[PDB]
Amino acid sequence: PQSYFNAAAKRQKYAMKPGLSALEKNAVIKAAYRQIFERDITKAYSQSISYLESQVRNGDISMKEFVRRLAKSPLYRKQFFEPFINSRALELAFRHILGRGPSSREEVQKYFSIVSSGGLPALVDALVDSQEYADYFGEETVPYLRGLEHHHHHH
Repeated sequence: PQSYFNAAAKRQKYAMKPGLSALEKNAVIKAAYRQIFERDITKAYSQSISYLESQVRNGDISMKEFVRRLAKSPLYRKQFFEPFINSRALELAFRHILGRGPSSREEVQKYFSIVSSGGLPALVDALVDSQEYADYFGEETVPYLRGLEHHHHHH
């Protein structure tokens, strides 16, 4: 059949460990763009990217910070916050930073207040800076998504 994943087995989590070599860091940072934005960014974005990429490669900032920066990008707002309902962009924010999705109905509604007040910047800030989520997924590890294929096209 047509899918062409076949044996694309992703247990390989991209952990920015303070003690990685240069090439290893390039992989983890590239994959940070690929996990958060699904890879679809202009390279002429730069400047902010260039700084923060040098910092996470310098071990100045960790991947918890770097992922906040990427999931605070104007592109990541414009593609989800506006064309799609906030509740969907909200689920997507949990589905990225937690690398899985939301679970409790209360949780979804609580952070819905946060996305209604300060938008996706304040939402993603609340998700990464929280001690519980910084403990669960970790601060070195890039949010690798569980995915769970949800694409029932046609209605």
